[PDB]
Amino acid sequence: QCVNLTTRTQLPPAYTNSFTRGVYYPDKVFRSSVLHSTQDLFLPFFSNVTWFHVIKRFDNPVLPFNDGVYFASIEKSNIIRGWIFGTTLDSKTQSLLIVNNATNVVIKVCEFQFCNDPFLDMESEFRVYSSANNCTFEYVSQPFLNFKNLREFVFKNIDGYFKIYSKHTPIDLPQGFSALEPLVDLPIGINITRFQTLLALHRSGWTAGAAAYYVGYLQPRTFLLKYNENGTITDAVDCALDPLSETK
Amino acid sequence: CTLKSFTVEKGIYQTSNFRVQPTESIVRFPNITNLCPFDEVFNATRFASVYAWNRKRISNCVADYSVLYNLAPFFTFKCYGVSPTKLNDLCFTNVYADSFVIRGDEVRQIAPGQTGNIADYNYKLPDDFTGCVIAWNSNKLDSKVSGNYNYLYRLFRKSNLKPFERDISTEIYQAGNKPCNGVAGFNCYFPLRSYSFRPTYGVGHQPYRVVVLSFELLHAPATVCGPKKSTNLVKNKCVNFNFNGLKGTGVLTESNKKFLPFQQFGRDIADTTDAVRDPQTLEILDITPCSFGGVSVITPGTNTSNQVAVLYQGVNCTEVNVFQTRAGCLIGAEYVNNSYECDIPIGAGICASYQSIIAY
Amino acid sequence: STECSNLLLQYGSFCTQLKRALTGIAVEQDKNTQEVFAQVKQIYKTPPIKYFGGFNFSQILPDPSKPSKRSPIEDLLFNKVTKGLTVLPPLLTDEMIAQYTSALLAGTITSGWTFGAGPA
Amino acid sequence: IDRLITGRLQSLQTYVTQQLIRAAEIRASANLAATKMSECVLGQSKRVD
Amino acid sequence: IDRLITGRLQSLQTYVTQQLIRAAEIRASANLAATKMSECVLGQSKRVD
Ligand SMILES: *[C@@H]1O[C@H](CO)[C@@H](O[C@@H]2O[C@H](CO)[C@@H](O)[C@H](O)[C@H]2NC(C)=O)[C@H](O)[C@H]1NC(C)=O
Ligand SMILES: *[C@@H]1O[C@H](CO)[C@@H](O[C@@H]2O[C@H](CO)[C@@H](O)[C@H](O)[C@H]2NC(C)=O)[C@H](O)[C@H]1NC(C)=O
Ligand SMILES: *[C@@H]1O[C@H](CO)[C@@H](O)[C@H](O)[C@H]1NC(C)=O
Ligand SMILES: *[C@@H]1O[C@H](CO)[C@@H](O)[C@H](O)[C@H]1NC(C)=O
Ligand SMILES: *[C@@H]1O[C@H](CO)[C@@H](O)[C@H](O)[C@H]1NC(C)=O
Ligand SMILES: *[C@@H]1O[C@H](CO)[C@@H](O)[C@H](O)[C@H]1NC(C)=O
Ligand SMILES: *[C@@H]1O[C@H](CO)[C@@H](O)[C@H](O)[C@H]1NC(C)=O
Ligand SMILES: *[C@@H]1O[C@H](CO)[C@@H](O)[C@H](O)[C@H]1NC(C)=O
Ligand SMILES: *[C@@H]1O[C@H](CO)[C@@H](O)[C@H](O)[C@H]1NC(C)=O
Repeated sequence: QCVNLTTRTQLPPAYTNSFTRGVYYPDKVFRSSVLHSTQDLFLPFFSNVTWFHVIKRFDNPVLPFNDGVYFASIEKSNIIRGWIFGTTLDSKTQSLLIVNNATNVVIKVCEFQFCNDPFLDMESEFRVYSSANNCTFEYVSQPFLNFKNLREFVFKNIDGYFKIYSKHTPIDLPQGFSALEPLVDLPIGINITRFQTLLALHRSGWTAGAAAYYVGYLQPRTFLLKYNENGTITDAVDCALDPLSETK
Repeated sequence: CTLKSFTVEKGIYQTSNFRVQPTESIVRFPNITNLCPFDEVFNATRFASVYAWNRKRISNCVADYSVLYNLAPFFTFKCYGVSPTKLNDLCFTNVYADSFVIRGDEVRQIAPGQTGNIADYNYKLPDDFTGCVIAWNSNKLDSKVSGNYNYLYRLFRKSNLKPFERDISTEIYQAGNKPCNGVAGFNCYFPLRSYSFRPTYGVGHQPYRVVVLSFELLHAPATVCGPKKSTNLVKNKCVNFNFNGLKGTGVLTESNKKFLPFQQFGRDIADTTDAVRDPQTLEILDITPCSFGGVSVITPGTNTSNQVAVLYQGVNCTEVNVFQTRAGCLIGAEYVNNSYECDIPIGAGICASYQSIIAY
Repeated sequence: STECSNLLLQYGSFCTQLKRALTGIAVEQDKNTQEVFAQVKQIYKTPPIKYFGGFNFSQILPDPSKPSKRSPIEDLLFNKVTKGLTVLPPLLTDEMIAQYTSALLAGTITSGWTFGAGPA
Repeated sequence: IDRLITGRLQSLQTYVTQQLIRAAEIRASANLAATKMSECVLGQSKRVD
Repeated sequence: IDRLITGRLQSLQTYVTQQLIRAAEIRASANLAATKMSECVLGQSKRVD
């Protein structure tokens, strides 16, 4: 089942500063009291990160995945529920679906016939896809989830491995440092070039709860990571941002 | 031998190195949980017909093939294109379990390059088939005194099947020139015939339950692995370790480091693996390397004496006339509290001389 | 790896050359310390009544209170300086080098330059 | 293994060469220090500076 | 490309090694020149030659 939403208000997407966010642990290696240089897919410091609002604003465009995606969510009441990844988003190719409904977190890899406007709607109405024919992988996991919550996620698709890095912070974007812990290593082995996030409506037509999300893109670069005595990343340096950091 | 001379002058000469050899081999991997569902494939109560053969895909679990090999009722284990011994080591992306029921005489037709009613019309195997077939007698389960008519095979088709093709059509077979029009009259036959199993048939006509495992490896990161046997964990000795495919040799000691939950192995200042987390019991172990020493020989001239002393550089005396110095462990010299001028330098204020060899 | 060592043996005496060069450097460092500090063969000691005409040498003479037997200046200097690989200890320890400096200070304070050219 | 052995052997030779050059520099400095110990501490020097 | 890189890298390491040796020689000469400037120009020297 699909439903067209025709009550949107036209507005261009906003842009803001990334500050020092988007940092994640490059690997599963413990390090203590050392500075480590990594050449990985990272988000540049103070970069131009796209800002979308949910307020009548219902922002659900489909964005190119590129080489990696940083998703920031300034969220309260858990409106944002999941993401959709793929190339063509239809039954012609194979797509990845990440959802968190009221009970459990479901990861599926199927050839979904996706709706043009997929969404979630007690919660008893699910309109994401109309069909799923060839399902090759299923994975069920733990629950991932004034504005009170900052949810930071990093998605990468390297060598057929889809890495999900996550961080939760009690709270525009705040200015500070928070390292993203690796959460899910996913064996999909499929091509991903485009993604779309999934929202939840509130019905009383429908009303959108107050939420904001940010989309940033990863580029190959070197970061200098600082590891404390307990192995927690506390500071980072972008080697290509400014000459002072390049010297560092 | 080191100095290429039969006469050695007075002094200390570094000759070789001391290495503590590995005493045992330790192999570790995670707990063998989240087993695959081979019990739902092999030990099912009811199997499908050979024309509508069941296909079960096996993904994201641990696949123990050692159960299938070690059961004696599973008589036929004809494996083609891969050895049964190396199934536990070879990892594949996906495992297809095709399950059906045939007679005794047609077990040999489940093979590459074979022909017959089953190979042409019911289940066809490719010539480049990577996987094994498993067959066992099921006369006690699949046979009744009245006769079991729940099993069907396709006797007629207009063409042979492609490999791994399932044909579930019930269209009336066209054997004559006239059109059949759906009525099984002259020269028109229903293509599906029934295997009527009874418990009193010979070995060539008793019902055989066949499960064919087909293994494939794709570009996705292969997830169907065998069970990984774990050797019991030995600490405080220089042993070989294999933690999650990370091989090495070192002494394992209890660690005070507070690893984060994702973190498995730890690196030092020089990016060498100095700490590891055991995959079965979540505890942290330091990996000190096995003791390495420079073996130096302290001797006076061969004209004077043939007595020698051995200095193990940077090695404690408890791990090799034994005296412990800051330079290392000195064996063969007696420490004398008296102080003399330095004759043979040892280090850290310690010098050796011949008067027996004394160290002071 | 034993196979690596077997392949390594084909390259000859490179390992012996490297060890010999490092051994030469190692003995050279001890020779350097011996040349700089061991210039007297008598260990001179200062008199117990350390009065030298109003001249105060407390900051450079050894401190009896300290276990290392070093001067306040020397103690400050030591405080202000902070896989197949091994580090060999120096032949002369810090205590003995401090003792040599103490002997030189005692000779130059009680005897002037006479001790360097003969008897003190 | 031949590639790894040649790379590591070249690195070790480079390290030993650097150590020899630094040892020469430190030997020169130590010779100067011994000269200062003989001429400034064990005597009075008329050499300027 | 590896053959070219190892040859060029060996050449560059050789050049740096001779540069360091020449640097040591020039440093010794400069130290001698500083000693001459201190003892011959800034004072009168009783050292013969
Ligand atoms: C919601 O709107 C979209 C956009 O127009 C519809 O998607 C198209 O539907 C027509 C139906 O004939 C197809 O021919 C097009 O190919 C669709 N476009 C794409 C990009 O897939 C969608 O069908 C609408 N939803 C419903 C329930 O009608
Ligand atoms: C020589 O110098 C030392 C240090 O400059 C003098 O020691 C000081 O003495 C005064 C009073 O006696 C104390 O208040 C200081 O704390 C002392 N300083 C140290 C570092 O000990 C010493 O008095 C001087 N004279 C003699 C004869 O030793
Ligand atoms: C971010 O991008 C928008 C257009 O994509 C641009 O107008 C804006 O100036 C950019 N931000 C900064 C800080 O340059
Ligand atoms: C959440 O999704 C899973 C997977 O489809 C489903 O089994 C479960 O019933 C869903 N929860 C609710 C409350 O419907
Ligand atoms: C995908 O689905 C279609 C129709 O459901 C089917 O014809 C096709 O064989 C399937 N392909 C795979 C690889 O499963
Ligand atoms: C993924 O798809 C895009 C377009 O759909 C294509 O340009 C790209 O080459 C594909 N990558 C792989 C690895 O198949
Ligand atoms: C590191 O952990 C210890 C206890 O495990 C704690 O006392 C200390 O404050 C921590 N350091 C930092 C920088 O968080
Ligand atoms: C692994 O299994 C053993 C039982 O053999 C159990 O004692 C241990 O707690 C298990 N470890 C984990 C992490 O489940
Ligand atoms: C089926 O039952 C037998 C009888 O005990 C058992 O040995 C075997 O492990 C079971 N599972 C399979 C897959 O054969």
